[PDB]
Amino acid sequence: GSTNPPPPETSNPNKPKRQTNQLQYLLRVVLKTLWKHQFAWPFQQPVDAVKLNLPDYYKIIKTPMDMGTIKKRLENNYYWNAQECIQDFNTMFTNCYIYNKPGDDIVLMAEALEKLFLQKINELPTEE
Ligand SMILES: Cc1noc2c1-c1sc(C)c(C)c1C(c1ccc(Cl)cc1)=N[C@H]2CC(N)=O
Repeated sequence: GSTNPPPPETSNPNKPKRQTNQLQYLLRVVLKTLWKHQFAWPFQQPVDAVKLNLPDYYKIIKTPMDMGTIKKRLENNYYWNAQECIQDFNTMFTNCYIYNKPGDDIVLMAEALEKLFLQKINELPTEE
């Protein structure tokens, strides 16, 4: 039976990182807002292809991402800038759209969070 890959890295001493104000915002506004939402749960951790019985998941999805991972990265100050974080978010939503057919419960869930994600992003502060 097929196994899961290791999750994405959340700490990496080689990688350059910063704490910006835009990045403070990405956890305090953007992630807080999504994490609490009723449709967040499928995205709070890596997709478990073994227990969900999705042996094709990690054949089709080559760059997995999830909010648990993004959360741990924000907390460990893993990022250099806001765009890196923002990119993880768009990878998460996109992976969901790529794997699942449109109109699926899980797509609707990704769509809702995404909206919230964009409403909180649009008022990203100026780099201070
Ligand atoms: C993220 C993500 N992307 O795809 C999937 C996920 C996850 S994570 C997780 C814990 C579950 C239950 C799923 C669901 C899913 C299916 C229906 C509803 Cl209401 C909510 C999630 N669907 C799988 C795909 C599949 N066909 O099972």
